Order: sequence, then structure tokens, then C-alpha cells
Amino acid sequence: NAPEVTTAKLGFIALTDAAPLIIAKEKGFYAKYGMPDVEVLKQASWGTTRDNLVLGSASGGIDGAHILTPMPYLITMGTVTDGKPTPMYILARLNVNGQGIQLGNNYKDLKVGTDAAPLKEAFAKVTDPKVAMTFPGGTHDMWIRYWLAAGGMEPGKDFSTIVVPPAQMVANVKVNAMESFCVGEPWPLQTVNQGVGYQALTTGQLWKDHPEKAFGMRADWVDQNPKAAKALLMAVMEAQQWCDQAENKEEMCQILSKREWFKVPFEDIIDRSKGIYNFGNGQETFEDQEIMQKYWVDNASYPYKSHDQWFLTENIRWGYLPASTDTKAIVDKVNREDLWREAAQALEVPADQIPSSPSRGIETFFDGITFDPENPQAYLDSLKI
Repeated sequence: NAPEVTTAKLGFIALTDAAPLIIAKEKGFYAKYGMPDVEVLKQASWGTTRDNLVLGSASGGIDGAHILTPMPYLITMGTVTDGKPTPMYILARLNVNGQGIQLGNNYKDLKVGTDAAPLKEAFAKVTDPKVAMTFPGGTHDMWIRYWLAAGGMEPGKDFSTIVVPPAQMVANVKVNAMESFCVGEPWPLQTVNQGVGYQALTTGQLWKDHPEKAFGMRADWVDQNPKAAKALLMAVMEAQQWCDQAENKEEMCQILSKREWFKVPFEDIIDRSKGIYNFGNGQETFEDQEIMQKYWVDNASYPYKSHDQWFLTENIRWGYLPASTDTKAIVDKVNREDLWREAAQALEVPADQIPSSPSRGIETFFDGITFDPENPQAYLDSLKI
């Protein structure tokens, strides 16, 4: 029926994969579902996003957010809250693919790609080399650590990770605050276009169609306002379908570019949103529509529980979560793929576009290591570092 409330405060970080939440406002999708007063509010960092979610709207914060997939788990459990575990749900996956790992210009001669091994000897020439990611335990932290580890480098020994807000990654590499960094579009392309670094890889090269951002919300708000949560979800799904169309990419990027939103040159956004990749460092530009950010095709929006389980397993890999943590159990509480299916059913979303199972099956990483959701311990046992 009708939403219990007509407003919600949704945070986003200035990244192309926040597009569905922004387009839902700009193209009137929230209003179409009875919530024309939704606020889409830019957050300064993942740390402030976490702060505002712990606060909640009643205390001046936010009700939900475009967010890194591990965050709703770390916030619900409490590890990143300093004594304030706050329950959350994941209502949808906002996107798959589309993040980037960059290197400073000092690494140009090495022409590094998916094989990070050449960085081992190079990092040794640096006193306490840092690599930047976006939030501890978050997606970019997992991607850059996975890439460096496949290349034989160990966090705490060969390099240290540091946190830099996404919109500040380019400014930081300019002042040599780190040797390498991982962040989502549009920042990898802006790095290339400004000539302040080059790109080693786009993340769909590390894990094909990898889960990335989630549409997360405080569980108290969803449990109190189930009809409004369904309305927001349907609005986000329609915005995802809109953003996923080739014919709408130009308009999407013009909207994101505006001072109202990212205040980022259109040129730093459009090419990647079309799968056109210039990694810099003299490397020839190439096109690849399969590794670009996707918001709907290939079941991108469906929040697979097996994907959430991988993030928790990778967090265990690095010690962010206790070993043995019952990952299946917490995913069954936080992941609301059931709400996603109810919303997709209410809309059309053709049957073949609605997954029959919460697992996407075995996942294969670029180094051939595989994750079988039925045995996460075997996955960890297969990793050297």
C-alpha cells in the first residue's frame, strides 16, 4: 500500500555507482512511488557515512546509503562502530564492476597490469610504502589487498594500507601520499586525464561482474516503514534499469557532472560509463562492455547472499572479523534478497531476470583461485598470504 512516510535521507559518496540513487531523484522515480520528499545527500567519506548511519535520521544522520557491501555487516556487527552496533539490511546490489587500481607516475616504467609482482622490488625502494583504499574491510581494501597478495606482497610487511575518502584520492596521489590506490569511477579516469598516475586494471578484470555497492538501510527504519522501504526499492530498481541503458549514458553523466552532484568534468565520467578504457602510460585505449559498471544486466541488482558471504570471508582473511564467524548466519539476517524479489515481482523484471537462488555459484578470480560458497574454509586454505 502507501508508504508510511514520504521522505528518507539517503547518503551517497561522489562515485558513478551512486547513479541509481541520484537518477531516482532527478528522473522522478522516488516520486512515482509516493515518496517525493526523499533527500539524496552527499557524504564526505565512508567514515562519515558510517557516522551518519549510526546516528540515524532522528538524531540528524541518515536512514540508508549507497554503500560498500561489507559496511552494513561491519556496522550491524559493530566492529567499525566503537560500541554502537546498529542493525542494517541490504535491499539491493547497486552495481557490479567498475572500480580501479592506480599507480603513481613513479611506476610508469614497470607498466604494471593485473600481475602486481614487479611492484615487490619497487616498493622496497620506498620507506614504509602506503597503498590507499576507501574504508577498512571495504570493497577497495579487499580488491587492492587481493591484487597485491596475488603478486606476493603482504600487508604489514611489504606495504601498509591507509584510508583516503574517494573524492580525495586524486589530490592525495598528487602529493605522493601513497604509491597505489583503489577507488571507484570517476576517479581512475580522472587520474589518467590529469596525468597524475596510470591505471593498472579496472576491477572487473580481477573478478568478473564482481559485487560492489549495496543499497543499505537501517533495519529499524525498514522494520517500521515496510511500505516506504518497498517504494524506495522499486524506485531504485527502475532507476537502475534506466541507468543501465546505452541510450541513457550521456544524460546520466551530464546529470552526475553537475555542481548539484559530483561537480566533476563530463570527460572524466562518460568514457568509462560506455566501457571505453584509457589506462594512461601510453597504453592503447580499448573498449570492453563486459567489464564496465552494470546496474541491471547480468542480474547486477540482485543481492546474492553468496557475494555477501565472500566479503565476510575476505574480511576474515585479513583479520577484520573473527575466524569461524558464522558468515551464513549473519548474511541471512542482513541480506534482504527476499525484499528484492518482492519488489521485482511487483514491477515486471521478467522471470528470467529474477535469480532462482541466492547463490551465484562458484566465483573465479583472475588468478584462478575459486570461491565455492559451500566451503569458504577451502577458499581460505587455498590462499598463500
